Amino acid sequence: MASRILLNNGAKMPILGLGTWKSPPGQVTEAVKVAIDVGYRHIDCAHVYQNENEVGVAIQEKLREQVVKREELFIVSKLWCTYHEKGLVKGACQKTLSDLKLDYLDLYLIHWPTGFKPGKEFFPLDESGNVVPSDTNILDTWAAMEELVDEGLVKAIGISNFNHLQVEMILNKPGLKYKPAVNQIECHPYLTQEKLIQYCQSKGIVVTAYSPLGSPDRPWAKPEDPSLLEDPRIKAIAAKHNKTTAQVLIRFPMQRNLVVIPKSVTPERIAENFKVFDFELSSQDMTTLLSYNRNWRVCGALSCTSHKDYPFHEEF
Ligand SMILES: NC(=O)c1ccc[n+]([C@@H]2O[C@H](COP(=O)([O-])OP(=O)(O)OC[C@H]3O[C@@H](n4cnc5c(N)ncnc54)[C@H](OP(=O)(O)O)[C@@H]3O)[C@@H](O)[C@H]2O)c1
Repeated sequence: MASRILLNNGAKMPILGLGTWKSPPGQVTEAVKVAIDVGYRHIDCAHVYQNENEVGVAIQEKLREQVVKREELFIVSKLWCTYHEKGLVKGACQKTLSDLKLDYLDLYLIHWPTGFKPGKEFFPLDESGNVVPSDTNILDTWAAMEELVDEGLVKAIGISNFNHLQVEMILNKPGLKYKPAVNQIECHPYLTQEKLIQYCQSKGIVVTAYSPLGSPDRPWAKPEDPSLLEDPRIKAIAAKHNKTTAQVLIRFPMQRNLVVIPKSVTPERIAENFKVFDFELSSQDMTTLLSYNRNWRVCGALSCTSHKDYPFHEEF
């Protein structure tokens, strides 16, 4: 298992990164510092997470300490839904760059295909509780992302939470200048994503798997929800390999040629989660884990189900 995957912009991306959604601002600086110290070279960020300044403190301190060089890091962020307008994209990117203490991003993603009305609120509501859309179509947002490449602010651009028809719309865009490098989607044994993964891979788009552990700290968790980390069937595979359940859940997407971004703010778990390059799941293990699919989503964007670009009505 090599540590990096080649993107269609010619750059290499580390297949293991550190997630930062829900990482508290008072803990994420140390989390990122520890991650870099124990070998992580890829950090997954977003403006909507409200902690990029604190992530950036860690990155800058490790660059200053010469623990790593900037060229060895792969920093990802995402354009939030209230910035899909062409006149807002550059400023949104530049705010993320300023907060992260960077001159460029390695990868910048459209966070969701759904654009929302600009303003201070990340989920602007009408008086009846619906999210207020933007009129800007995703192809125009894509053109604005392409401009960021041509201005030197980002090395690669991509998408997140796009269904296969939405990926295809980007690939079929009149005058397309840069293909998406990555589609970042939820993926784990309860949401295995065979169809969308094969489509993206067949087009040279690398897939990143988010919520690989089933996001046990998601805000809307209910006790009756299925739990990957507690599933006896997955625990049994881990025991057979003398690894933790989390380590199996991280290795699983790696063996599907995916990038994976487990989140932790716990130093011991950050280190544990990186120790996944020294064992192999068998083909039988892989097929067994795939068999657990139940189309269960951590992130359903449940307030956006009437948005014209809501991604999860389509089968895939
Ligand atoms: N593009 C998108 O729309 C999108 C959506 C969701 C997620 N993401 C990205 O993907 C990342 C990962 O997804 P996620 O944050 O939803 O969840 P996740 O990585 O599946 O799970 C994180 C949870 O697992 C715990 N954990 C981590 N390592 C563990 C271990 N070895 N043993 C036991 N528990 C462990 C963490 O606890 P502690 O932190 O307390 O250790 C935290 O509660 C996000 O942080 C974000 O960067 C992107």
